[PDB]
Formats: sequence, C-alpha cells, structure tokens
Amino acid sequence: SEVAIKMVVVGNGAVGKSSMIQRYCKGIFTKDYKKTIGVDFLERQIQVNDEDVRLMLWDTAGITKAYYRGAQACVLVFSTTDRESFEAVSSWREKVVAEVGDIPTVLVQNKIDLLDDSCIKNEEAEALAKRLKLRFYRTSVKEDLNVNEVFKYLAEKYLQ
Ligand SMILES: Nc1nc2c(ncn2[C@@H]2O[C@H](COP(=O)(O)OP(=O)(O)NP(=O)(O)O)[C@@H](O)[C@H]2O)c(=O)[nH]1
Ligand SMILES: [Mg+2]
Repeated sequence: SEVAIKMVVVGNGAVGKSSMIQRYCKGIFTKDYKKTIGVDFLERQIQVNDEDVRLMLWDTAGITKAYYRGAQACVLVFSTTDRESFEAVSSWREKVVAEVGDIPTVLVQNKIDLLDDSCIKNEEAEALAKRLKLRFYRTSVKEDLNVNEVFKYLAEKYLQ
C-alpha cells in the first residue's frame, strides 16, 4: 500500500498555481500564461518519514464541487505583484473551509523574484498568516525557490 494525498491549490487568476504544480511535478517553468481549462491532474511521489507518499495535485482556473471533493490539503496562493490577489486571501480561506472543512493549509506568496514591483509589505503578509494561523512561504516558481518545501510541509502536516 501507498498513501495518496489530494492537494488543491487555490487563489486568484495568474498568481502562478498551474506553474507551481508544473514546476513541482515536472520540473519545468511554464512562461506562457493560459487560463487553465477544466481540471488538470498531476502527481509526484515523495518520501516522508522514509515512506513513499503520492501527492495528487488538482489544478483549475482561479467545477467547484468535484474540484474540492475529497481535498486533504490546500495551498492558498497570492502574487507579489497582484494586490487584489492578496486582499482575497481571507476570502479564499473561508471558501475552502466552507467546502471541505478543516484541512491542512499553507499560505504562499509567489513570484517573490519580482519583489522590486511588490505591492505587499512583508509585515502585511506575515500578519495575515498569523491571523489565519497558517504557516507562510515566499516562493518563486520561476527560480524554483521554496516550492518543494511548501508541499513537503503539507504532506508532513497531513501524515501527522
Ligand atoms: N516572474 C514570475 N512569474 C511567474 C511565477 N509563477 C508563475 N509565473 C507566471 O505567471 C503567469 C500566470 O501563471 P499561471 O501558472 O498560469 O497562473 P494560474 O494561477 O494557474 N492562473 P489561472 O487561475 O488563470 O489558471 C505565467 O506567465 C507564469 O509564467 C513566478 O514565480 N515568477
Ligand atoms: Mg492555471
């Protein structure tokens, strides 16, 4: 037997959800932006506590019922250069809780490589994560920076 975990990745359009999943599961950086059509399924096998676990990442455009059904962990994503995507974070957390209840969740500020054009103050983001009682990562899918740690953390939080 091998444990599988269904993970959803949610957040406003263009924050980098598909890119994060394609980086994590296939090791590529998708530079072109196309809004995701339908639901896409990707997976990666990782070892947590020396046991192989299969992460099943569900990707859709930022359907509702089937997408969230059986979700076991969640990545909440906003973008360093998209203020509206940050201001919607609380609303996304309420939406996941309403649909699947209390599951392991992590908060991610993506595109941290564009920090020269940031519209989110470091204290603002860290405060939001504290209020929502969520661990917080700053990632760059483009630079493969902290992407692996986001998903390993969720897998450890689910298995423990
Ligand atoms: N500079 C930079 N661009 C990024 C990063 N991650 C993703 N992008 C870019 O952001 C754009 C949108 O990314 P995408 O993964 O499609 O976003 P999405 O959240 O899946 N959008 P949708 O909800 O419409 O499907 C793409 O041009 C992609 O290359 C990052 O870390 N840095
Ligand atoms: Mg997408």
